[PDB]
Amino acid sequence: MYVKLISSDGHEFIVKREHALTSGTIKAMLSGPGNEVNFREIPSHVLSKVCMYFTYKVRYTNSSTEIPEFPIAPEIALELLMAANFLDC
Amino acid sequence: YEIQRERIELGRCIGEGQFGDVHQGIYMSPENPALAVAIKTCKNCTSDSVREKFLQEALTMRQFDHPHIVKLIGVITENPVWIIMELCTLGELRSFLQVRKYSLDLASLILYAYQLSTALAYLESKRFVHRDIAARNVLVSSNDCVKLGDFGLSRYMEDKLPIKWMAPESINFRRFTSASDVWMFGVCMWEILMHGVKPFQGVKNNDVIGRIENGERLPMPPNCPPTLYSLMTKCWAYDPSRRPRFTELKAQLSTILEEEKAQQ
Amino acid sequence: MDVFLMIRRHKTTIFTDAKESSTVFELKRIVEGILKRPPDEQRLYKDDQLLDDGKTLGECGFTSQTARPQAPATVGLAFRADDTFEALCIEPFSSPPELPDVMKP
Amino acid sequence: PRPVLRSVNSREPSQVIFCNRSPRVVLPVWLNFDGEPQPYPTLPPGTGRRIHSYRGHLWLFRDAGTHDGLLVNQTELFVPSLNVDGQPIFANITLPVYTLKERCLQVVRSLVKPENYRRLDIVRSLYEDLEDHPNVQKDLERLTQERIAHQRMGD
Ligand SMILES: CNC(=O)c1ccccc1Nc1cc(Nc2ccc(N3CCN(CC(=O)N[C@H](C(=O)N4C[C@H](O)C[C@H]4C(=O)N[C@@H](C)c4ccc(-c5scnc5C)cc4)C(C)(C)C)CC3)cc2OC)ncc1C(F)(F)F
Ligand SMILES: [Ca+2]
Repeated sequence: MYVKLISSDGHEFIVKREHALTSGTIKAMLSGPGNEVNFREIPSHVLSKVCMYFTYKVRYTNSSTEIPEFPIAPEIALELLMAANFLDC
Repeated sequence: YEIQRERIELGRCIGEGQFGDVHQGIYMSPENPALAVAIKTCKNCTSDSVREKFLQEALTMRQFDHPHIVKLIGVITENPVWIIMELCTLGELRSFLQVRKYSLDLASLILYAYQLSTALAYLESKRFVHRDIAARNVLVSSNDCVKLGDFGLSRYMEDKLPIKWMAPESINFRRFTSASDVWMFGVCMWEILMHGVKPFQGVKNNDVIGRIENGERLPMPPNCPPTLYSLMTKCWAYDPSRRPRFTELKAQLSTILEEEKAQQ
Repeated sequence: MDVFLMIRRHKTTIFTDAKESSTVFELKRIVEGILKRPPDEQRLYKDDQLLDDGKTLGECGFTSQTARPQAPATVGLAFRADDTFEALCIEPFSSPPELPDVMKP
Repeated sequence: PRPVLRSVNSREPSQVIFCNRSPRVVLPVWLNFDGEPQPYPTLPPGTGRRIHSYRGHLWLFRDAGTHDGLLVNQTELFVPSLNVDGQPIFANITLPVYTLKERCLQVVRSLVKPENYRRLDIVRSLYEDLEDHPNVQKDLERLTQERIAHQRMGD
């Protein structure tokens, strides 16, 4: 199963459910309702980078191989910190 | 000269001998302050058979008084029987040279060679042949001081006959002289400059003498002054009487040391 | 080798993996599973370059080095409109603010 | 009590290859017999090094510059064991997968002098997170707790 993550500026990010569940906030938003998540305060340049983090995390968690650095450009570092702090990942 | 066992605090075990384990420890005396000591211990307590041969190793070290040979501090004959030695607090040379591989200057490495040369010139003056000169048997008292370790604990533990340290005449004829000590010293100097790499890694003990006899020698260490490698080469003259005396090594090492201090 | 991709159409971005050795056509089968449009209704692009169905992703220049989990490569996607394909149109992501002074040398 | 995370004084030699498979300059840290951390010489990225340790010795690995945590053979602690067939023990040192938040804090820390954290336009909780630098003592506390807890699991 894939999930749709929608940024503040309307960008649709389709990612594997397993990848999205890396974030405890996304996990909490997908369990409670008795799938698609909207983020009014996270813009697309930040949410794209968060999705790259999900890919990275599932690929390299419990790998015996060498793992590369997760790169963060200086320009996005503050917004991405605030995103990670809110998303719990 | 006995010491009062109560003034000895037995510490952690720092090694093993033929006879028993060896421990670090402290010795506070009525005449001087707290002193770090090594305690050799003996498993057996046979009067003439084992207790004699073990107290003999203390007798041997009592003969020597040199700033670069571990001093005997005392013995305890009451059970269990223990020999008390000056502690070299920085432990074994090989481990020390690897730990400080990137932080030790060449001048210090040449100093260690110089100091060992002074102990070996001294041993020759006592008509005493060490037979077990190798980095494994050298101990570090401080950053600027190494010492030959216990003669008893030095035997055949260079790491069985230490073929890769031995002069050809020791391998071929079991001849053991000052001139054969000079060969071993050359190898020990190589060990020091190589930061405690053993000589002839990956070569079988049985093939060493054939390689020696073909004119093969340990190669010039990286960052070894040519004058020093030339001194080592002379120590490894096949013909014992073409080797320098410890006397000449002392003088030439002192000159190479000053030549290095004057450059850095 | 595994390759990590962003498949991008308008304001839509799919995050998916495939192999160097998978074909363009097999990537189109992955898009179909997600966006329910069959391969014959898709065009995939590397920049402006239309990709042939038979080429491997690796042959198109999507490699372990250019398509990483932490830095996926972009594949452009255009669907058939009526009897013709829409033009390749990818909306850029938003841009960050000016770098704060305390984050420069 | 006695520290739970300490080396045992075995004097059983063990040859080890510290392999820095990370892009960080790596500080090997030995826990002595009193469980105190001792720094060893740094390992540049991509460099292996044969080193002499002992069975039952405890090592951990850190970024030399920043003190960020590293894994060794996919875990936090490395314990040399018996050499077998004369085969040296590999210590594969890698980056962990840091949380996105921790990786973000590493990057802001590497760009902003600590005296300037308070000029950044973020909430106070993140100023405090920036100031809570990684350090070995904190990680030893944490690793001790996780070991004490683990040894108490089951009844
Ligand atoms: C001729 N022989 C003898 O006489 C003799 C023989 C045997 C015994 C005693 C003798 N007599 C005397 C001994 C002494 N001193 C002395 C001699 C030896 C010891 N110990 C200490 C305990 N040791 C085991 C251990 O576990 N050692 C650690 C140790 O070695 N460790 C930690 C970890 O496991 C990595 C390993 C590392 O440090 N290894 C080195 C090689 C290393 C270097 C670099 C690296 C790295 S890491 C990144 N880059 C690099 C290059 C990694 C490891 C320690 C505590 C030293 C740090 C056995 C030897 C201590 C000593 O005094 C305090 N003084 C006087 C005497 C006297 F002669 F009786 F008077
Ligand atoms: Ca329990």
